Amino acid sequence: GKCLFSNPPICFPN
Repeated sequence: GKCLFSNPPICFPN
């Protein structure tokens, strides 16, 4: 569920 600010934003399955 955690999205990391990146492009494209890396949203982890958590």
